[PDB]
Amino acid sequence: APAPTPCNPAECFDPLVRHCVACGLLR
Amino acid sequence: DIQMTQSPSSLSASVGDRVTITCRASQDVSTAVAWYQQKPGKAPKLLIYSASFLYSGVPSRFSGSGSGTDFTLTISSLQPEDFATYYCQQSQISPPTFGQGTKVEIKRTVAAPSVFIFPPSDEQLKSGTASVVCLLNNFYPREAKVQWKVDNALQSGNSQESVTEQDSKDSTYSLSSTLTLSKADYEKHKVYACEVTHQGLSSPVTKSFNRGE
Amino acid sequence: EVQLVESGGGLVQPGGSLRLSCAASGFTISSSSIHWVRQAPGKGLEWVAWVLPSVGFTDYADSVKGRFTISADTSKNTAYLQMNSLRAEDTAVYYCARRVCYNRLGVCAGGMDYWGQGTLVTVSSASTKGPSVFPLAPSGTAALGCLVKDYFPEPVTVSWNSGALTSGVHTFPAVLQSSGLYSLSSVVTVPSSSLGTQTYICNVNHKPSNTKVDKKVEPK
Repeated sequence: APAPTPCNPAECFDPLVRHCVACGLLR
Repeated sequence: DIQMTQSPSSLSASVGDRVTITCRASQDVSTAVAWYQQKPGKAPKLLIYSASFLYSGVPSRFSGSGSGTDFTLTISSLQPEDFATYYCQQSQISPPTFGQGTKVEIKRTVAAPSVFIFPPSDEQLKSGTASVVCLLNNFYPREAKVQWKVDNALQSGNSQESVTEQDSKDSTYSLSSTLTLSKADYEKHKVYACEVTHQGLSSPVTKSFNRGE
Repeated sequence: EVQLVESGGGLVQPGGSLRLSCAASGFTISSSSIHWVRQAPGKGLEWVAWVLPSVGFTDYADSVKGRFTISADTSKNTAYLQMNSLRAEDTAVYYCARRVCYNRLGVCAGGMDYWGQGTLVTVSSASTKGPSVFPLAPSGTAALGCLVKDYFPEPVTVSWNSGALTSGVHTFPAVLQSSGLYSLSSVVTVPSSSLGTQTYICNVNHKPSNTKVDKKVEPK
């Protein structure tokens, strides 16, 4: 229910870890 | 926790065949399935991530599809270097459990083994034990029968076999059989021979030696 | 480029403890999850743990939970696996891996792209013994080789003529003898004309007992 913390630019949300992490470009 | 079920457990497919490996999730995992290729005793290699996305560098003949529960890794045209065990993993919900794996073997034409027998070195005999070694080299299929005969007498459970992975260019196997005796029992007999039965051989092939050249 | 360098493998007593390290280059581990995976002899890949080092979050497979402790040191850019109360069933090759993530609509599309070289942990009370190397004497094409008998633990390496001979080489998997000791053979096929002229030497190395042997194989 509680909305996850928004990831800054350069990060995105990884459901596996329930946290923001580094996230590169999808191709 | 979430369970990943792969099918088939294993398969044998010819160079040039389309190969389809299936992987099912016990619960909805969105598109968060990856596919990995592992050569024996080496680090697995990421082929596909997020169900359908190709990892940079991976040859285009590997592709993936699916979402929710059902996922599939397709190899459009099987090459000899593609034998390995292929694993799916879901990373939607921790813990990120692997599937059982799917061992892909390369099917090809029958080939007979060159057989070779080796007597125990002088060096070893001093230690008090003797190893007699039979080699079957570069053959296909893997099914093969190796029997030991000491003065024409069939041997029970005094030998062990080891087999090489498939050759990455010609898809053959090699096999070592090792017969282990005490020095005393070795020095009691003359004629050691391994009899090899195999599909590529019209009849069994027997390689032998007499103790003391 | 990215590199994950493992260290700390080896042999240990049942009940004993051991610490694996996974040192990283080319990226920062704090922003990524580092994972341990392992392969027991003749079994599938088994994921054991992960750590998100930025905050120190972790997760464990049930099979290892309460015995192993995963952790990371951001300034050393290294992740660890402390393994305690070890059992025979923990005997395996342990790899560490990075989970790469790519941005797909705000969430991670990812998997494990970079991996360490894998390090063998053997759980056993047996003593480390170095092998004996015996020749397999030859006699178109001739087979010869050498027999590496009675060592513990795994592994052994075998190369021929100091890296010059590779074609037609077959180094078999090790076999666990009834004596509790490993053994294997490495063989090669050579032209039958060379047997009296080219010398053939097997370079065996068993790092666990720091035994290094180089054995001539000549016709008898």
